[PDB]
Amino acid sequence: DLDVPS
Amino acid sequence: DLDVPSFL
Amino acid sequence: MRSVEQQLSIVTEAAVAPEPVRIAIAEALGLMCAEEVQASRALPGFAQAAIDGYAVRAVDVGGEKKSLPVVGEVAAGSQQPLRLQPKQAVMVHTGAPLPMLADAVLPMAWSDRGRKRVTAQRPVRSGEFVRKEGDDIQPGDIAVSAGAVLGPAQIGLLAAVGRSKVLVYPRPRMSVISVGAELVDIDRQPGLGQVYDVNSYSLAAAGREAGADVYRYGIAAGEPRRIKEIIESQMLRSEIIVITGAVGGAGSAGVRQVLNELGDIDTERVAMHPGSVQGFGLLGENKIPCFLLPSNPVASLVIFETFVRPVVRMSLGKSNAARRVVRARALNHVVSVAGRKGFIRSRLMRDAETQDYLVEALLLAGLSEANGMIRIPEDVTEIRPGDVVDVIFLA
Amino acid sequence: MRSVEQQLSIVTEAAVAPEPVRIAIAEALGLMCAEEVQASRALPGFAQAAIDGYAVRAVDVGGEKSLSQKSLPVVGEVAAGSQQPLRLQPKQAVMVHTGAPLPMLADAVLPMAWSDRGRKRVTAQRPVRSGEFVRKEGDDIQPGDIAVSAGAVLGPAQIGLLAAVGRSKVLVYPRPRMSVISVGAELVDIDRQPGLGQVYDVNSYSLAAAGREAGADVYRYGIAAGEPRRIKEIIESQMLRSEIIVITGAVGGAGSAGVRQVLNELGDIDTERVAMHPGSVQGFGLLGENKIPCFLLPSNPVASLVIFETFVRPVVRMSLGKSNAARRVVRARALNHVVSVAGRKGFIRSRLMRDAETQDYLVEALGHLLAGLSEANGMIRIPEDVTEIRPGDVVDVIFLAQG
Ligand code: NA
Ligand code: NA
Repeated sequence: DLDVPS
Repeated sequence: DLDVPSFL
Repeated sequence: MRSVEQQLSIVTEAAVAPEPVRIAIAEALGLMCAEEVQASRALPGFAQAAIDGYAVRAVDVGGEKKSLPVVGEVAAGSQQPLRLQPKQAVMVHTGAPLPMLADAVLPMAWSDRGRKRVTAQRPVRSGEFVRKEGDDIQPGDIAVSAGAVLGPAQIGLLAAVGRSKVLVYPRPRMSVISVGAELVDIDRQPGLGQVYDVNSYSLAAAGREAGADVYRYGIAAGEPRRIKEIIESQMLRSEIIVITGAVGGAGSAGVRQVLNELGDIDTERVAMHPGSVQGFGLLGENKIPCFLLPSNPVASLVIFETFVRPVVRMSLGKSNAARRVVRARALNHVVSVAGRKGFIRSRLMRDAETQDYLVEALLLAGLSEANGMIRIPEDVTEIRPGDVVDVIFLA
Repeated sequence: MRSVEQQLSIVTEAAVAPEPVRIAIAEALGLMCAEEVQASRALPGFAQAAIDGYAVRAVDVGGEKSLSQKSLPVVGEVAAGSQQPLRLQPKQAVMVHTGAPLPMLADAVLPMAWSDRGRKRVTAQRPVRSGEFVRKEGDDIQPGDIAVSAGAVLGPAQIGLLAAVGRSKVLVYPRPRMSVISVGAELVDIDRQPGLGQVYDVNSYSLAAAGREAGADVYRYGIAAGEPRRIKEIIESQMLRSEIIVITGAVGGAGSAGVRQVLNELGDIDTERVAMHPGSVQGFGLLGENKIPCFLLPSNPVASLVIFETFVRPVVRMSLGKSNAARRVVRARALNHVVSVAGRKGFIRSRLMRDAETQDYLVEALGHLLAGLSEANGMIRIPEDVTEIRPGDVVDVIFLAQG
């Protein structure tokens, strides 16, 4: 749901 | 989830 | 010392709603309409052909159940009225005014054209392919309502009824000021004892992201009388003022002295870390919110995100834009002071295998690789790797 | 006629990425950094006292004791922002305030609370070791450290970070430049009073706004009027400064043949229809030696917003090179009847809502200018073969997020 790094 | 108006 | 909740309450209650202003409709995109806009004329103002073809009486081509002479041609933008006689055709272009006493446009694709006469391959009925006068908007119709957010379609409607300006609720105006005898602007080469003014740039940007109309004043230098002049100039055109360097290090006593002559200044600390050292006041006859922030740039960003941004959202009168808060696994240890809410700039990520959120707590890295903040509750004093914590996501 | 998908491929494949630019760091907000930025100065640029106390040589105040087991003259006082150089001699102290520049040849600050606090002569009451209570030059950033990487979005903290290392300009991926033009002999500007045959130019305002909402850097040219030679001049001038051009009134009949002929002299123009409703009548072309995407839209304001949403907005997002911002598509129960054309994908501007009790998604179709441009937050996407939607049907809704 959220654009974040890995 | 989404942010929409409510309706009855 | 006040809690974060008490200070948040005080500044929010003090928000100033900007007065409505009349501005060019192009510049109103995203702003809330402060008036009801009614149509006064019919749209379209005349019956117009919707397609290329031949204006006709429907009855002449079988429409109320032989060729017709083509006696004229009308292009879009024609300004001279035309009159059709029975059993005649006039070639019309999309958008042209329909000839008087015609009632239908026979499509070009449905016609067999000689060099003088036209033959309908099928009938059209009365009104077919005619945009009738008032079909799009009628006098008295609400084009735009008070309270509507003005998007591209509403701006189109404002243009359709001939409005060049519209009354809107503007964004709140914020002035960002840096004080400190040691500050130089970023175009200079600082010598011994001198520091680049970081805060005016980063905080002007935070205010823009927050939705404010920002003037970055920059460095305010001089004796306190001159600083009073600068600050007074900003009060005339501001709903919010942000001043860094007014609390904390010495030398800023004179500034707090003039601010006390412009309003009532409060410098009680907030039970939070970083950013416990701050101030807040209301300036002038109109009680403009004035935030006193510290010179430390990380602390200033945290105080601005926690207290200034809510006031911008409140003055704006649109949505709250409240930050999402996700639960994430802590990757490293973080300590926090008992009794202070912690706000640790951090890197929120998605686990490579599980869909889980992980958070890595972070000055160079805090101002660089960070997209979130761990919010440490007053009672919590320790975070060990593996703990699950609240992370304010900085969109 | 081609499908929506074929048309979407054509326009997106032609998207032009804007040339990177070096700009004032305040103006880089929200833009993607096009370079690696390394610090050039150390931060702090000079060693500073971390607390109030006395700058000393640790060895003069117990710093050289083997850890496994008389007063000093105070020869100055330094506050933050002081600009005059000092040099410690052996067995001397300089009283320092938090942030003050350390005198040369000192290596520690004796805390005020660990001293007798004497004004002219100070006595240490606890030992300090070399380096203690000093913010060393470069403690936060050293020259050569990466401040910002290429590909990073420049937010407030990075703009602050750029200012801290003395960068006033940075190379960014700028927003794609879009020029919006209206042609049509019937058009007057909205400050005019239209007569018979005349219409306000609606499209230049609404489409310039849609382009701003999409992330473009928009110049609303407004009405382009004149003989086709003059109109060619106008389009050529907009090609000089644009990655995307949008022209309404260029397609849809014989009245626009003169403008279309000018466009064919500036580039390759395709006016095949797309199997969609509304908006089947549109065109696309590539202008100049750099083949600038040029969207030919119709005079119809509703069809134009739908075409812009479907084909122009994707190219803006690709031109931008940031996120795709592809619209979310939810499944909703239809509230009212809708008809659709066999063989065309339908795009019906609609009201998406949440049921107050079920929490289900409900959609009300709104389809006349007022109803078409009224407040819609979605579009029902009707497949080519569907001709009818009854209340209760579950349909695809393109969510048109505000802004
Ligand atoms: Na805490
Ligand atoms: Na269909």
